[PDB]
Amino acid sequence: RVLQLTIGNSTITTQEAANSVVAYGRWPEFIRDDEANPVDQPTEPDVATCRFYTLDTVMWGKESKGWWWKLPDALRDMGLFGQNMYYHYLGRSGYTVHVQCNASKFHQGALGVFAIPEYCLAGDSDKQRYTSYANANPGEKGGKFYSQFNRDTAVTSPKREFCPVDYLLGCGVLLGNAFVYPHQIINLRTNNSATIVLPYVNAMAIDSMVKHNNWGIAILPLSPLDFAQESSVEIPITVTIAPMCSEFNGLRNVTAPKFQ
Amino acid sequence: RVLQLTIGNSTITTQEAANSVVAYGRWPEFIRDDEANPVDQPTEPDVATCRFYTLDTVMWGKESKGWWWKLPDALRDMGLFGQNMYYHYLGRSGYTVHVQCNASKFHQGALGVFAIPEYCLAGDSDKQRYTSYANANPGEKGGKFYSQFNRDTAVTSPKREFCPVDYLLGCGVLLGNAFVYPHQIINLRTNNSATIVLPYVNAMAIDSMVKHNNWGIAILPLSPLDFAQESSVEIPITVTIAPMCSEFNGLRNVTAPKFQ
Amino acid sequence: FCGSMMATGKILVAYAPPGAQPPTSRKEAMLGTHVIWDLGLQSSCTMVVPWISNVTYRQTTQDSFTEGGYISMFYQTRIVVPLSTPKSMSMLGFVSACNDFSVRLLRDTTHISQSA
Amino acid sequence: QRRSRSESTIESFFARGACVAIIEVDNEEPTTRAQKLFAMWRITYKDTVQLRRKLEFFTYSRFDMELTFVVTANFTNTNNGHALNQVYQIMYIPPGAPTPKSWDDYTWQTSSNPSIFYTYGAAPARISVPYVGLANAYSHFYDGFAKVPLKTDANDQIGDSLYSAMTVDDFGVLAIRVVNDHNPTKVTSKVRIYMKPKHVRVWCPRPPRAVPYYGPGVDYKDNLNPLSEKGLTTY
Repeated sequence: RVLQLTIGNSTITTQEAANSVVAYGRWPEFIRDDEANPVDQPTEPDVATCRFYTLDTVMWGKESKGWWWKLPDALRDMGLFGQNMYYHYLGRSGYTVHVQCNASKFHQGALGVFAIPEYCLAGDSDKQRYTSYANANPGEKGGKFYSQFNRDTAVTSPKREFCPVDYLLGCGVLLGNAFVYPHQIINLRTNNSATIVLPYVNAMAIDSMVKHNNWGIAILPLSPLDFAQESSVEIPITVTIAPMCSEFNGLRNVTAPKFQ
Repeated sequence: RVLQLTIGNSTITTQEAANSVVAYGRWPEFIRDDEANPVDQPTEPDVATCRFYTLDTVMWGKESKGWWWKLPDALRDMGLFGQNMYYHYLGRSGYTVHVQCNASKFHQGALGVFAIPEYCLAGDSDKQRYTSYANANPGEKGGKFYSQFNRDTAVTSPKREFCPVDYLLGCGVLLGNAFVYPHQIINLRTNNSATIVLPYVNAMAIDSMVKHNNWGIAILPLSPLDFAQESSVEIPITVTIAPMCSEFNGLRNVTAPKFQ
Repeated sequence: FCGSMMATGKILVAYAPPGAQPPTSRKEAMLGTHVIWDLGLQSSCTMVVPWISNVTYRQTTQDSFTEGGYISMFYQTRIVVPLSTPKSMSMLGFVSACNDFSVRLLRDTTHISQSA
Repeated sequence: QRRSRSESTIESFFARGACVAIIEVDNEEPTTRAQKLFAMWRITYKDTVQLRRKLEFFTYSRFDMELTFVVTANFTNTNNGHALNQVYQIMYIPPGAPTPKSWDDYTWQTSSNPSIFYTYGAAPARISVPYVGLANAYSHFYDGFAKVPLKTDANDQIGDSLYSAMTVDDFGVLAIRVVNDHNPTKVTSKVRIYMKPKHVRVWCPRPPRAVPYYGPGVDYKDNLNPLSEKGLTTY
């Protein structure tokens, strides 16, 4: 019953195994076209390269507000997946975001792990849709939410970066309405893990990965953390992503975008 | 009859098509073990990545002596093959060295294209087997032969690099005995191309690629070039290598050796 | 290729899908789909640019979301020309469409102007 | 059991047709000012709020269309002189076609572009448009860019783009003008375009917007406090 969850060479075991949300009920697979006239085969790194890559470790304090990442933006730093994504013009993938966050029996609190498809955040300056590339793709280091909306006033040097608000979730929706996304709740009373299988959701059959970002992960502490009686307490959160059933197409020369 | 020689996406056509030497009579394939108990599949870049990569262009003058490369040393600069060779601990490949060298009807001369397995060259200093890494792997820029053996005398700064002699071929054999290797002769009277299919020849079933170099290519002008009556004449030579039926195994972190 | 009979050489014609920089030198242009074209045997190549696109239909406007690609032609080897033969050759380039080309949504044109 | 769930279906949820724009077009003596002899309107749904906030429950969608043009008119003088019944030319322009520049160009010959002549006073115009997308579905909320700034660029403006936009010009414009020549009496017109989706298939639900909109993006500036005052334990 203890999940010996093994994909590729790495292995995710557990101390508690409860559930595994498959988003929208569809397990990922390749392109299934029965009306396909060309039978030539694309470049698929699927023989041993479905591995669990591990992002940075963030520290969930008592007054921390949230974190957010993008996909496949977070995987461009490490792995051989980060190299295939640059040489190939277009490709698709599916993910298994696994978020572990351990605590003792005396801690409390509860995270909420979402997976928003097409996660468009909001800028800060009054210039509309005015956001640079390097500030809109922070990479595996992620970004953090805020309490109040503080727009920027520096006009000669505009910041050109996001300022999401946590209870607005950045987009503009409320947070209580944000459970229609495929989600999971890391309630530190009962469980300490959260795995979400993400299929390929996009309008096209296959689309570019340098410019477009399909899924967006957002971790919100729904209840604030509390240890026994102290006012300083920090537990770590670690995120783990595995690209399942990837395929690529159309080689070209390498592209290195600037990240200032 | 004109060869529309197509592997992958690139295409090698011709103006003359004569022959194509398969070295030692064996076309390349994967590992063929009928007594294999594990059925798990390695990482094979074989879905679209059998391409023709093109090396540097060398200029064959009237008093030029020779050129030599190594394999898979020459492919570490370019391609996505150059990235898989670093992340994977061990892998095998097969090659098709295609050497084109055009000339008019009034030029003469004849090259000779060899493919020596385990091509151990000779050092220059009296310290035996005393050669640095960066000087023993020059990369796609290759190395050139020499007329006479001039050993180095600088002892505080030893050069630690090769000095092959052309009619000794570097190794120690004569040149007239060097036709027992799989070879081809670019006689500028009749043809202007030379394609050699190279199987995987090594003692192990699969071996590392960073430290070991299986095949060695050597181009010797067997007859000196001559245009009409001049004393300055330069035609170009261009080499083209395609890795066929490659496979890799055992990912690890990336390794960047120093090349001074 | 409409040079003389004695002129030889090889030409590398290459195609590259969008997303990267346009290829400048031959070292980074041999990676994409390319055809090494000889000048001695025949005098004509044929390069079928495939259909690699995320969207089903591209547009006929100058757009950056649906960019076509790039075409470049480099010298594989130098042109070799004997004496008593003209050094300056010439080249003509054509274009066609295969039997799977298709269009839709007829509209106006911009290659005319009625000056009234 | 014994409850008709037919009123809440997707094809019944988009059954009403809400306005998307109001276009001024005037018929006066040609002045030196910004002449409203012809007017243009970028085709988009994110101009009003009730149709925009309704479509954005859903990330992807594909649907046909049925537009409807309702045209009114006025005078500008009290006992203004009488005028004959007027004819309007609504004209569709796909992206890339030549844009009109004066009242009467070579481009109003409608030789390729579909155009609708609407005599004033009759029943409203009512035309259908099929699924004119180029992907497999329309994409609300595009996340990425259109261009990616490379390291090898000369300056910043070459690789510059706009966040959350697929194409600069989606679906072209309408170009409404009045066919009759101008008069010393001027008649102000206000065309209203309605829009009713048909054959609707949607995908991937998402929660609705609950702070007021601001521009064609997904951002916000004002009224960041939607929930009212209410006690905790009061019924």
